[PDB]
Amino acid sequence: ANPLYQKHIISINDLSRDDLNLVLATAAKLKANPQPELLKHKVIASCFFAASTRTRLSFETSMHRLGASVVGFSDSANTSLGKKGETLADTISVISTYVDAIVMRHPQEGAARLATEFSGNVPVLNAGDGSNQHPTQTLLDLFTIQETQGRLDNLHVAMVGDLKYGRTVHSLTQALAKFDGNRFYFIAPDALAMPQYILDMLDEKGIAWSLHSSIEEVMAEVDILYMTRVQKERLDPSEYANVKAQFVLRASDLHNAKANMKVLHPLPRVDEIATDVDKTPHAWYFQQAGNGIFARQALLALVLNRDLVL
Amino acid sequence: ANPLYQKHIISINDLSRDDLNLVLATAAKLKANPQPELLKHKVIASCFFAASTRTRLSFETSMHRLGASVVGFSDSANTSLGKKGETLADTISVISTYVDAIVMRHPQEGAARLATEFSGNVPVLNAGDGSNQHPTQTLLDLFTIQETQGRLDNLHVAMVGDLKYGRTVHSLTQALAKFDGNRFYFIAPDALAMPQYILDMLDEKGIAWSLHSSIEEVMAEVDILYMTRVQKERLDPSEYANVKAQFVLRASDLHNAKANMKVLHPLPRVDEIATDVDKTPHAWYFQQAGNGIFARQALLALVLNRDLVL
Amino acid sequence: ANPLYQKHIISINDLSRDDLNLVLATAAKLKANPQPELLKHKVIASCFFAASTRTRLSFETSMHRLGASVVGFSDSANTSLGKKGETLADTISVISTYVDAIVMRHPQEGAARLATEFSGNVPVLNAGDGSNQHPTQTLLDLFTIQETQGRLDNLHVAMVGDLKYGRTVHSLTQALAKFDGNRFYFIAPDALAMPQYILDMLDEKGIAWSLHSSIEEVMAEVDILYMTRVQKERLDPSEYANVKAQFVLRASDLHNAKANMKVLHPLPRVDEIATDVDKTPHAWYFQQAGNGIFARQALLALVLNRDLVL
Amino acid sequence: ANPLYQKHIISINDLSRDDLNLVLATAAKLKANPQPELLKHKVIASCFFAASTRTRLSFETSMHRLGASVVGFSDSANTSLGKKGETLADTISVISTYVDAIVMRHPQEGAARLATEFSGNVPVLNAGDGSNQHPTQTLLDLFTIQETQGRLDNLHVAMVGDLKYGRTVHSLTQALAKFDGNRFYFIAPDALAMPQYILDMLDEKGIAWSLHSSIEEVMAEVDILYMTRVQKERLDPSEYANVKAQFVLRASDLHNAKANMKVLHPLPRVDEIATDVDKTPHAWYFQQAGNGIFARQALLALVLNRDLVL
Amino acid sequence: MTHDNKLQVEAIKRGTVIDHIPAQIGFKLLSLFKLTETDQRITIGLNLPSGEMGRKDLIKIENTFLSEDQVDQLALYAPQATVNRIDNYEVVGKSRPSLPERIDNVLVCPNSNCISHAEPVSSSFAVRKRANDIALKCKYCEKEFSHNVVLAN
Amino acid sequence: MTHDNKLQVEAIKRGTVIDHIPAQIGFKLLSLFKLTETDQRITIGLNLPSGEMGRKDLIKIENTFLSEDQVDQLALYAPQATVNRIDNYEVVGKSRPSLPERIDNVLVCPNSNCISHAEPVSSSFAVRKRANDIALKCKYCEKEFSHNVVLAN
Ligand SMILES: Nc1ccn([C@@H]2O[C@H](COP(=O)(O)OP(=O)(O)OP(=O)(O)O)[C@@H](O)[C@H]2O)c(=O)n1
Ligand SMILES: Nc1ccn([C@@H]2O[C@H](COP(=O)(O)OP(=O)(O)OP(=O)(O)O)[C@@H](O)[C@H]2O)c(=O)n1
Ligand SMILES: [Zn+2]
Repeated sequence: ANPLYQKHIISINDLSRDDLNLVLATAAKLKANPQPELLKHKVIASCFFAASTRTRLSFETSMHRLGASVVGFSDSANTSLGKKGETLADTISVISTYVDAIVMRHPQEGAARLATEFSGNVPVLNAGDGSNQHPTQTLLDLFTIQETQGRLDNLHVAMVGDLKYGRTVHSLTQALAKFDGNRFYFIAPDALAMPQYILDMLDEKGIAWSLHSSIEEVMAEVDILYMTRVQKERLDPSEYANVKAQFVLRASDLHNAKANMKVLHPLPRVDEIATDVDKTPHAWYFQQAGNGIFARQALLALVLNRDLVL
Repeated sequence: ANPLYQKHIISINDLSRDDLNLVLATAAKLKANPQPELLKHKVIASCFFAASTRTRLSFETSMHRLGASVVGFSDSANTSLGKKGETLADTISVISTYVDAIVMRHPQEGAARLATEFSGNVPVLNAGDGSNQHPTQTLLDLFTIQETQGRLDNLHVAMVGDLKYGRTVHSLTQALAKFDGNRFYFIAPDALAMPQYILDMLDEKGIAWSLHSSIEEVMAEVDILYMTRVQKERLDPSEYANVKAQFVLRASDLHNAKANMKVLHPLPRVDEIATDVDKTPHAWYFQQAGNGIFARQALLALVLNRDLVL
Repeated sequence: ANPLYQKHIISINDLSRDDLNLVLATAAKLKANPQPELLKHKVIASCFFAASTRTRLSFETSMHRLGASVVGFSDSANTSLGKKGETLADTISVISTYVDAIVMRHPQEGAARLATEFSGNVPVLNAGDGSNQHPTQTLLDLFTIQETQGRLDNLHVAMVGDLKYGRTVHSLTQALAKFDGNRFYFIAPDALAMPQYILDMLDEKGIAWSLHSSIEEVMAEVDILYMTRVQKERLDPSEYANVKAQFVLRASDLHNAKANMKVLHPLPRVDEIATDVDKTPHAWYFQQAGNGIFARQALLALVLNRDLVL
Repeated sequence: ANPLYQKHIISINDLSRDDLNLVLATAAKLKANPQPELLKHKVIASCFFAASTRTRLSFETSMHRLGASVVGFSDSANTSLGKKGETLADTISVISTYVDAIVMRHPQEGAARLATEFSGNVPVLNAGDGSNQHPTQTLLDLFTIQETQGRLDNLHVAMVGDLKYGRTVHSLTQALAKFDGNRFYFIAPDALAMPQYILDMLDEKGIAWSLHSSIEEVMAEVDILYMTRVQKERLDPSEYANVKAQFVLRASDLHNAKANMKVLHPLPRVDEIATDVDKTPHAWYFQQAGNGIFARQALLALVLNRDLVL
Repeated sequence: MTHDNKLQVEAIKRGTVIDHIPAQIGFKLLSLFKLTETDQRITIGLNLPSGEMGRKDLIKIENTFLSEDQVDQLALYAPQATVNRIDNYEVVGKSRPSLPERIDNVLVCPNSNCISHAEPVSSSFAVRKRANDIALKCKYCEKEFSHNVVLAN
Repeated sequence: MTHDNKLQVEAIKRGTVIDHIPAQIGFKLLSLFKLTETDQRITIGLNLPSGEMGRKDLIKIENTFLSEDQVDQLALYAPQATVNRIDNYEVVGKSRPSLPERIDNVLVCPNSNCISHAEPVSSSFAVRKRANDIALKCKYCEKEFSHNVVLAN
């Protein structure tokens, strides 16, 4: 069997370099030679206990691109007093009796891990468990970096924006720390700094990082420029606009950018990347979104399919 | 043709012993030898005018397990003033022009019966019409009793909890009254008693029943122990807790339970069955849930498929 | 000096037949010889954490009629002291430094009583605490009863509707069980019978009581007919419509009633009292409401004035 | 003649140490020798376009205590002058032809000040304008501080919690920086430190200040301990629970505090002050609340009376 | 009947000895009435060979005496128990738990709509024996329950 | 100093003796590790003196032995307790708690949005030491706290 067969994908920290490479090689293969009846007669639950339509739409499209039926629910709705209802444990045990795998997004951290304690032999894929993990976001990110850059080690990766609450930068950095010779540049405002605990991880594995007050400092050196939505609710509307201007990317800031440089952004963008940046070849955030279709088919294929004959 | 072909499944009272056995034999057959392209090119509407995700998720999974496409809606939403909208009659007539069968849950009793007056030759399956019927719940229940017990007659069936508003116990008892030699034990609180009209039915067919103040009285005698959610809103939070303790099932109450004894529970459970009861072999409520996948495929297959060659 | 001066009013059981008569007397005095500047310069708070428009207005008018000013709020759907985060204790701790008295309604039982431990000098009056007490309603009812029948002793009092959940009928029974020679007739649906503890307490006092299928049954034996709205939500709309033929009252039922007999209702009424009753001499539910002003002024006066000069 | 007669109260910075003391003095006079008919025949409006139950009641009681009548509203979730279509300008333009003074709370900063340009003769008082001013809160705090410590000069004042977003602590600091010899201790999470501009302003005055990890640290150097609720929504529930061990206060922390020291809190409190503090002689947050009545009467009197005779 | 089969035996000179606790009730009383929160010396015997037949718990608290009302608190979990007020190594007084007036903070109101749950109040139940049925009435919501019901916390 | 002649603490044939429990932890261990949930003879002395090394607690559990894990499970409360197994009135072995790898069923994650605050799950924490404290990573939360904070109160 493949190593991922019948496994639960809950956190990025539970995946090894190898596991990572395997998923990515596969995604590559499926992107080039599709397999639209691979997951024929399989039924997968799409349980969005917490709404997230881009994530969902992406997952479900992958499901159908591989031949699987989908059933599920996007939820937000009349659960406000669903606490006087049954447990998540009981919800999983019922569903695990119907479907062949479970994709789920949920408001509380640890939710997907608990799920796996009750799904029996049904594999659980985390599409998001509160402020904790989002492993398939990180995997479409790596895939995109590797497909545009050519490797995952020896990169100059600049991470920009809200680095404190930005769950996918934390995740991506943790993933990239598994490869070699990478160099990190953090360009956040001081209130939204890369948490200590990440810096400590890096220092321990002896990985080079640096703080810059601006992009332009490091623009000429970076390969991958990873932007993040500054949540404004996370701020004071005053404090926001006082520094906003400092960490907004406009087309004209790339003039000195290396030819290979890619601008990534996980999620919905606003004022952090100006529209003019879109007309340039460094802009790769929509492409990055279409790549989640192959990062996600790779997962589904590997977990549900004992042996893959790509 | 099979006898169920092109029929509307609205109430349990419209089904005969035979009809019941046929559905159950089929469910058995499909459970053992699946037919995933049986309902190929058929389209079925999943009209949940009233939300019920477990019921829906179950139905839809069955649809896809048999090869059918699904379209539909779970509803709750902006119908609060949908009364200044069209009738249910008109909604059915439009939909009956698109789809090959109609599964529907609805807030008002009689809703599914009215539907059948306007669906033309499109069969209508009731997934719930207010406080009236839920025939596929009763059918997965029988299936589970028969598959674990070995028969549907000569059983000691104990029904516990809220017996007054518990629509599926009323339905199950009505179904079981069609078989022979069954013995009923009702263990409800006096405010939530088995309604008179049911007792009268039983007395008339000369079927043995008994009221017990507790489980332990009859534990050694029962084959099937059917529990029901006590709705607390149905009570006074005081009155609730005053008797709650009397009709809550804990693992340690089964010590004297027969080897064949199964604990069933239709729906979401809370405090009525303790979690420790789950680790025992009498616990069969999750199993009972997975059996609705075969009770429901049996229906769909029989109604839409003139001749079944299992 | 007055026995109720600066006393809290929470529960009817904390009042004596003496305290009761005291209130009713003052009430009668204030009804005849108004004191519109009795409570000048005092500030009362009207804390409806649960809204009750009928009760609220009664009180505030009572308040204004004696010349007090009023501060307060209505309906705490998410008001920061009830439902955000603040304790009730702290709310009262705070408002008790602002006002001379507090009137509160609250969704939890015992809430007024709790208040009492945080209100220091400041008397608190209960305008309802969940399903528990509603002293002002009862004082309203007694006053009326005695104003129309001339005594609170030796009455043939019939109570109808929901005697199981009618928090008003329970209290009324308690209060009237403090006088001698009253005889009760309890007409109600079995699903709604008078609680046992009430029946018990009646019997350890030796008060004649009995239960009755319907109102025609005792129509000519009764001085007071006290109707309560039947909560239909409290039962099955089929179940409900079956019984309500024996519990609505119409003028035609009245053909045989005593001339002294009066029909009371705490209001609001839905269809338990037909409108044709409204024009008979027996109809006394809007006058009953009217007497809520005097019953309430009497209380406010007693509590905030060391002695009455009327 | 009084310096504040028919003046607007919007921001603390528009008040002098002179105007401040004036208010505190009158406040102290009114606390001792009440004038319950001072503002007779005047009509004040209480325009809570943002609801704040604690503040609202304070004011209205203050209003009634001086004998004014009150008109107003609370919580403009979609009230036609705030949020439908009407400008605030036009609202004030209109209400300024009805009343003798206006008290308003509003979700936008600068809203009270705008009003001021449309209110003509009619003074407007700020009861909060977004994150900006809350003069009445501060006057409440000073008055208390000075009533318990006997001076507003040379104090060892510690402030705790959210000094970054605590609009109250900022204002309190400004106000107290108008007296001489005060020394501040700022205990707070780094994510919430006292803004720089405040620190700056302190320094261009030469007021001794410093920052502190925790309250035990300075416990015995302080006259006043001013706690502010930490907004947990303002941070990660993991992140939040990590720091809050160093910022809640318990009576045990108090073992070493000065006898003069008092704990203040603008309220509402959640778990930053344990209830066991409530019974120590230092606990002064409910009294603080109580003094809001006098601070507020003082202001209303000053603004609407040409001169005080007390 | 000081556990004396051998030697080195448990005694004490001054304090309280609460004997004849039903087996397994012993711990609960240490929990519930918080008897260990003391710098004093305590000795405890769980599952001890009861006076005649069976096991019983026992607790000895040095130079600590308790009130008739304390003693009485215990009547709901160890009514048979006996409290001993020994001084100078001698048992000068023997009290037995008799049904109290009220039971403050130890009981939980079975009513979930009672205000007591959400708030910084101490619980209080009024105690009333219904001929072996003993009914507890909650001070706030004023509902009344059988002690069997309220003793599920 | 488990020497103390004077009418106290006796020896046992078999079982386990947990000595040198710092004071006010003895009850914490009783509580947390559900040790009274047994019908074997249990002797607890609380606030006995460790000679002069403060006041220690002490727990004797007849006919009962533990595992290295169960002993390691005590390393957080009583990192300096000693566990003496006994067979036939003599101490055939001693042990100290060694701080474990993971920690199941007794802690509580500080994080209020951790799903292990609703559901039928026992908590598990990975344990790892730092300069001046121990970090605990929640199984579900996946978040990590100083043991001092996870020791919420
Ligand atoms: N200075 C003392 C005296 C007595 N004991 C304890 O005190 C309890 C009561 O002993 P005592 O009442 O004098 O004789 P008992 O025969 O046990 O009384 P009973 O009917 O209660 O058995 C005994 O369990 C004994 O262990 C003690 O520890 N310290
Ligand atoms: N059958 C036995 C064996 C031992 N002990 C207890 O088990 C422990 C044995 O430790 P010990 O050998 O006596 O050394 P101690 O002198 O206190 O020194 P240490 O403090 O190092 O553990 C003592 O607490 C003793 O009370 C007992 O009561 N019954
Ligand atoms: Zn209660």
